[PDB]
Amino acid sequence: KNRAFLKWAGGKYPLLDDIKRHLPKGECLVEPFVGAGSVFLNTDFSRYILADINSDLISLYNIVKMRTDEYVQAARELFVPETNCAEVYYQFREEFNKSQDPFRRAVLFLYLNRYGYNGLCRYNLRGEFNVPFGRYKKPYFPEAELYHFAEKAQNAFFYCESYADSMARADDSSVVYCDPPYAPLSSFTLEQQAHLAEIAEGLVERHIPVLISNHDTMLTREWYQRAKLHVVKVKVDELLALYKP
DNA sequence: TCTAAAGATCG
DNA sequence: ACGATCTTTAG
Ligand SMILES: Nc1ncnc2c1ncn2[C@@H]1O[C@H](CSCC[C@H](N)C(=O)O)[C@@H](O)[C@H]1O
Repeated sequence: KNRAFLKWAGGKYPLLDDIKRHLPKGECLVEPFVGAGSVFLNTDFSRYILADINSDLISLYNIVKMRTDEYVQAARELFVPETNCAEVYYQFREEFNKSQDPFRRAVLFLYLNRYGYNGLCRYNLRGEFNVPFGRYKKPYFPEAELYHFAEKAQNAFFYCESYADSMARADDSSVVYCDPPYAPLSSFTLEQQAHLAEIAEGLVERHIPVLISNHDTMLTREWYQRAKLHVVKVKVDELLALYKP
Protein backbone atom coordinates (compact mmCIF):
# COMPACT_ATOMS: atom_id res chain seq x y z
CA LYS A 1 0.00 0.00 0.00
CA ASN A 2 1.63 3.19 -1.27
CA ARG A 3 1.00 6.40 0.67
CA ALA A 4 0.31 9.86 -0.73
CA PHE A 5 2.80 12.61 0.09
CA LEU A 6 -0.07 14.91 1.09
CA LYS A 7 -2.42 14.90 4.05
CA TRP A 8 -5.88 15.19 2.51
CA ALA A 9 -9.42 15.14 3.90
CA GLY A 10 -11.55 12.26 2.64
CA GLY A 11 -8.53 10.14 1.78
CA LYS A 12 -9.33 6.59 0.73
CA TYR A 13 -6.18 4.85 2.00
CA PRO A 14 -8.10 2.79 4.58
CA LEU A 15 -10.67 1.61 2.00
CA LEU A 16 -8.38 0.81 -0.93
CA ASP A 17 -8.88 -2.97 -0.84
CA ASP A 18 -12.66 -2.57 -1.07
CA ILE A 19 -12.35 -0.10 -3.95
CA LYS A 20 -9.89 -2.24 -5.93
CA ARG A 21 -12.15 -5.26 -5.46
CA HIS A 22 -14.98 -3.56 -7.35
CA LEU A 23 -13.03 -1.22 -9.63
CA PRO A 24 -13.34 -2.54 -13.22
CA LYS A 25 -10.30 -3.11 -15.44
CA GLY A 26 -9.35 -0.93 -18.40
CA GLU A 27 -6.60 0.95 -20.22
CA CYS A 28 -7.21 4.30 -18.54
CA LEU A 29 -8.44 5.34 -15.09
CA VAL A 30 -10.26 8.66 -14.76
CA GLU A 31 -10.45 10.36 -11.36
CA PRO A 32 -12.59 13.55 -11.34
CA PHE A 33 -11.79 14.04 -7.63
CA VAL A 34 -8.19 12.86 -7.44
CA GLY A 35 -7.27 14.63 -4.19
CA ALA A 36 -4.12 13.10 -2.69
CA GLY A 37 -4.38 10.39 -5.35
CA SER A 38 -4.44 7.35 -3.06
CA VAL A 39 -6.29 5.25 -5.65
CA PHE A 40 -4.01 6.39 -8.48
CA LEU A 41 -1.01 5.43 -6.35
CA ASN A 42 -2.39 1.97 -5.55
CA THR A 43 -3.74 0.77 -8.89
CA ASP A 44 -2.05 -0.43 -12.08
CA PHE A 45 -3.66 1.23 -15.10
CA SER A 46 -1.58 1.90 -18.21
CA ARG A 47 -2.86 5.49 -18.29
CA TYR A 48 -4.49 8.00 -15.95
CA ILE A 49 -6.61 11.12 -16.28
CA LEU A 50 -6.52 12.90 -12.93
CA ALA A 51 -8.56 16.01 -12.17
CA ASP A 52 -9.50 18.28 -9.27
CA ILE A 53 -11.07 21.71 -8.81
CA ASN A 54 -8.12 22.68 -6.59
CA SER A 55 -5.70 24.58 -8.84
CA ASP A 56 -2.89 24.63 -6.26
CA LEU A 57 -3.13 20.84 -6.05
CA ILE A 58 -3.00 20.32 -9.82
CA SER A 59 -0.15 22.82 -10.23
CA LEU A 60 1.79 21.01 -7.50
CA TYR A 61 1.36 17.65 -9.24
CA ASN A 62 2.66 19.08 -12.52
CA ILE A 63 5.73 20.56 -10.80
CA VAL A 64 6.51 17.31 -8.97
CA LYS A 65 6.13 15.36 -12.22
CA MET A 66 8.26 17.55 -14.50
CA ARG A 67 10.75 19.01 -12.02
CA THR A 68 11.13 16.17 -9.53
CA ASP A 69 14.75 16.40 -8.36
CA GLU A 70 14.62 20.19 -8.28
CA TYR A 71 11.42 20.18 -6.23
CA VAL A 72 12.51 17.59 -3.67
CA GLN A 73 15.77 19.45 -2.99
CA ALA A 74 13.95 22.76 -2.46
CA ALA A 75 11.04 21.36 -0.44
CA ARG A 76 13.38 19.40 1.85
CA GLU A 77 14.92 22.65 3.10
CA LEU A 78 11.61 23.66 4.68
CA PHE A 79 11.40 20.45 6.73
CA VAL A 80 14.05 21.45 9.28
CA PRO A 81 13.56 22.03 13.03
CA GLU A 82 13.87 25.81 12.47
CA THR A 83 10.60 25.95 10.52
CA ASN A 84 8.47 24.17 13.13
CA CYS A 85 7.50 27.50 14.67
CA ALA A 86 4.33 29.61 14.61
CA GLU A 87 5.98 32.85 13.51
CA VAL A 88 7.86 31.12 10.69
CA TYR A 89 4.75 29.23 9.57
CA TYR A 90 2.59 32.33 9.15
CA GLN A 91 5.27 34.10 7.12
CA PHE A 92 5.63 31.09 4.80
CA ARG A 93 1.84 31.11 4.51
CA GLU A 94 1.97 34.80 3.60
CA GLU A 95 4.78 34.18 1.11
CA PHE A 96 2.67 31.45 -0.50
CA ASN A 97 -0.34 33.72 -0.84
CA LYS A 98 1.77 36.54 -2.30
CA SER A 99 3.87 34.40 -4.64
CA GLN A 100 3.14 34.33 -8.37
CA ASP A 101 5.73 31.63 -8.99
CA PRO A 102 4.21 28.14 -9.51
CA PHE A 103 7.38 26.39 -8.33
CA ARG A 104 7.78 28.36 -5.10
CA ARG A 105 4.07 28.01 -4.33
CA ALA A 106 4.31 24.25 -4.87
CA VAL A 107 7.27 24.03 -2.49
CA LEU A 108 5.46 26.10 0.14
CA PHE A 109 2.22 24.18 -0.38
CA LEU A 110 3.84 20.97 0.87
CA TYR A 111 5.21 22.75 3.94
CA LEU A 112 1.79 24.20 4.76
CA ASN A 113 0.15 20.80 4.29
CA ARG A 114 2.38 19.03 6.81
CA TYR A 115 2.90 21.89 9.29
CA GLY A 116 -0.63 23.30 9.15
CA TYR A 117 -3.53 22.59 11.50
CA ASN A 118 -4.87 19.05 11.02
CA GLY A 119 -3.42 18.99 7.50
CA LEU A 120 -6.36 21.10 6.35
CA CYS A 121 -6.67 22.92 3.05
CA ARG A 122 -8.84 26.01 3.51
CA TYR A 123 -9.12 29.25 1.53
CA ASN A 124 -10.99 32.52 1.85
CA LEU A 125 -12.97 34.07 -1.01
CA ARG A 126 -9.89 35.98 -2.16
CA GLY A 127 -8.22 32.62 -2.80
CA GLU A 128 -5.85 32.88 0.15
CA PHE A 129 -4.75 29.86 2.20
CA ASN A 130 -5.70 30.59 5.83
CA VAL A 131 -5.09 27.41 7.83
CA PRO A 132 -3.44 28.16 11.20
CA PHE A 133 -0.25 26.60 12.61
CA GLY A 134 -0.49 22.89 13.40
CA ARG A 135 1.99 22.56 16.28
CA TYR A 136 3.22 19.06 15.40
CA LYS A 137 6.17 17.45 17.18
CA LYS A 138 8.13 16.54 14.04
CA PRO A 139 6.54 16.75 10.56
CA TYR A 140 7.64 14.01 8.17
CA PHE A 141 9.15 14.96 4.80
CA PRO A 142 7.61 12.47 2.32
CA GLU A 143 10.65 12.12 0.04
CA ALA A 144 10.00 8.47 -0.85
CA GLU A 145 6.35 9.20 -1.59
CA LEU A 146 7.30 12.23 -3.70
CA TYR A 147 9.63 10.23 -5.96
CA HIS A 148 7.13 7.38 -6.30
CA PHE A 149 4.37 9.85 -7.18
CA ALA A 150 6.62 11.40 -9.82
CA GLU A 151 7.38 7.98 -11.28
CA LYS A 152 3.73 6.96 -11.54
CA ALA A 153 2.79 10.42 -12.83
CA GLN A 154 4.73 9.75 -16.05
CA ASN A 155 1.64 7.88 -17.25
CA ALA A 156 -0.80 10.53 -16.02
CA PHE A 157 -2.28 13.80 -17.26
CA PHE A 158 -3.45 16.38 -14.71
CA TYR A 159 -6.34 18.80 -15.23
CA CYS A 160 -7.78 21.55 -13.06
CA GLU A 161 -11.48 21.31 -13.88
CA SER A 162 -14.86 20.35 -12.43
CA TYR A 163 -16.14 16.77 -12.50
CA ALA A 164 -18.45 17.29 -15.49
CA ASP A 165 -15.57 18.29 -17.77
CA SER A 166 -13.16 15.58 -16.63
CA MET A 167 -15.74 12.79 -16.98
CA ALA A 168 -16.31 14.01 -20.53
CA ARG A 169 -12.71 12.98 -21.24
CA ALA A 170 -13.53 9.31 -20.65
CA ASP A 171 -13.59 7.09 -23.84
CA ASP A 172 -14.55 3.49 -24.38
CA SER A 173 -11.32 2.11 -22.90
CA SER A 174 -11.74 4.16 -19.72
CA VAL A 175 -12.79 3.37 -16.17
CA VAL A 176 -14.07 6.22 -14.00
CA TYR A 177 -13.70 6.32 -10.22
CA CYS A 178 -15.46 9.13 -8.36
CA ASP A 179 -14.67 10.15 -4.80
CA PRO A 180 -16.78 13.31 -4.33
CA PRO A 181 -16.91 15.34 -1.10
CA TYR A 182 -18.89 13.39 1.52
CA ALA A 183 -22.68 13.65 1.49
CA PRO A 184 -24.05 15.49 4.55
CA LEU A 185 -25.31 13.37 7.45
CA SER A 186 -27.64 16.02 8.88
CA SER A 187 -18.88 23.65 -1.36
CA PHE A 188 -20.26 20.51 -3.01
CA THR A 189 -24.02 20.98 -3.20
CA LEU A 190 -26.78 18.37 -3.03
CA GLU A 191 -27.55 19.17 -6.67
CA GLN A 192 -23.93 18.49 -7.61
CA GLN A 193 -24.11 15.16 -5.79
CA ALA A 194 -27.19 14.24 -7.82
CA HIS A 195 -25.74 15.60 -11.08
CA LEU A 196 -22.67 13.42 -10.57
CA ALA A 197 -24.93 10.36 -10.51
CA GLU A 198 -26.74 11.51 -13.66
CA ILE A 199 -23.43 11.86 -15.50
CA ALA A 200 -22.47 8.37 -14.29
CA GLU A 201 -25.72 6.98 -15.70
CA GLY A 202 -24.94 8.61 -19.04
CA LEU A 203 -21.43 7.15 -19.05
CA VAL A 204 -22.46 3.56 -18.33
CA GLU A 205 -25.06 3.78 -21.11
CA ARG A 206 -22.11 4.49 -23.41
CA HIS A 207 -20.47 1.35 -22.01
CA ILE A 208 -18.09 3.23 -19.71
CA PRO A 209 -17.85 1.74 -16.18
CA VAL A 210 -18.15 4.14 -13.23
CA LEU A 211 -17.41 3.51 -9.55
CA ILE A 212 -18.52 6.03 -6.93
CA SER A 213 -17.76 6.06 -3.19
CA ASN A 214 -19.68 7.97 -0.51
CA HIS A 215 -21.32 7.64 2.90
CA ASP A 216 -24.13 5.09 3.10
CA THR A 217 -27.23 7.21 3.69
CA MET A 218 -30.81 7.49 2.46
CA LEU A 219 -29.80 10.28 0.08
CA THR A 220 -26.86 8.41 -1.47
CA ARG A 221 -28.90 5.24 -1.99
CA GLU A 222 -31.41 7.43 -3.82
CA TRP A 223 -28.77 9.17 -5.93
CA TYR A 224 -27.10 5.87 -6.81
CA GLN A 225 -30.32 3.91 -7.37
CA ARG A 226 -29.30 2.66 -10.81
CA ALA A 227 -26.05 1.10 -9.56
CA LYS A 228 -25.13 -2.14 -7.81
CA LEU A 229 -24.68 -0.98 -4.22
CA HIS A 230 -22.02 -2.50 -1.96
CA VAL A 231 -21.97 -1.65 1.74
CA VAL A 232 -18.55 -1.31 3.39
CA LYS A 233 -18.74 -1.68 7.17
CA VAL A 234 -16.56 0.89 8.95
CA LYS A 235 -22.16 5.11 13.17
CA VAL A 236 -22.22 5.33 9.37
CA ASP A 237 -21.03 2.85 6.74
CA GLU A 238 -19.28 3.55 3.45
CA LEU A 239 -21.10 2.96 0.16
CA LEU A 240 -19.72 1.79 -3.18
CA ALA A 241 -21.85 2.34 -6.28
CA LEU A 242 -20.76 0.43 -9.39
CA TYR A 243 -22.25 1.34 -12.76
CA LYS A 244 -21.42 -1.72 -14.87
CA PRO A 245 -22.29 -1.70 -18.61
C1' DT B 1 -17.32 21.47 14.70
C1' DC B 2 -15.88 25.91 17.47
C1' DT B 3 -16.53 31.39 17.81
C1' DA B 4 -15.51 36.62 18.24
C1' DA B 5 -15.05 40.12 14.97
C1' DA B 6 -15.67 42.11 10.39
C1' DG B 7 -18.34 42.43 6.25
C1' DA B 8 -22.65 41.56 3.42
C1' DT B 9 -27.64 42.11 2.51
C1' DC B 10 -32.20 43.72 2.62
C1' DG B 11 -36.27 46.59 3.72
C1' DA C 1 -27.64 56.42 8.37
C1' DC C 2 -30.44 52.36 10.75
C1' DG C 3 -31.51 47.52 12.38
C1' DA C 4 -31.73 42.51 12.16
C1' DT C 5 -29.69 38.62 10.26
C1' DC C 6 -26.61 36.15 7.66
C1' DT C 7 -22.11 35.41 5.77
C1' DT C 8 -17.22 35.40 6.01
C1' DT C 9 -12.70 35.21 8.44
C1' DA C 10 -9.26 32.61 10.75
C1' DG C 11 -7.14 31.20 15.09
N1 LIG D 1 -16.86 20.39 -8.24
C1 LIG D 1 -15.74 19.68 -8.17
N2 LIG D 1 -15.18 19.15 -9.32
C2 LIG D 1 -14.02 18.41 -9.24
N3 LIG D 1 -13.41 18.19 -8.02
C3 LIG D 1 -13.95 18.71 -6.89
C4 LIG D 1 -15.12 19.45 -6.95
N4 LIG D 1 -15.43 19.83 -5.69
C5 LIG D 1 -14.49 19.34 -4.84
N5 LIG D 1 -13.57 18.64 -5.58
C6 LIG D 1 -12.37 17.93 -5.10
O1 LIG D 1 -12.69 16.59 -4.78
C7 LIG D 1 -11.81 16.11 -3.78
C8 LIG D 1 -12.56 15.16 -2.85
S1 LIG D 1 -11.54 14.50 -1.51
C9 LIG D 1 -11.13 12.98 -2.41
C10 LIG D 1 -9.64 12.69 -2.30
C11 LIG D 1 -9.12 11.44 -3.01
N6 LIG D 1 -10.16 10.44 -3.23
C12 LIG D 1 -7.90 10.88 -2.29
O2 LIG D 1 -7.74 9.66 -2.13
O3 LIG D 1 -7.03 11.63 -1.85
C13 LIG D 1 -11.25 17.33 -3.07
O4 LIG D 1 -9.85 17.32 -3.16
C14 LIG D 1 -11.80 18.53 -3.82
O5 LIG D 1 -10.76 19.44 -4.12
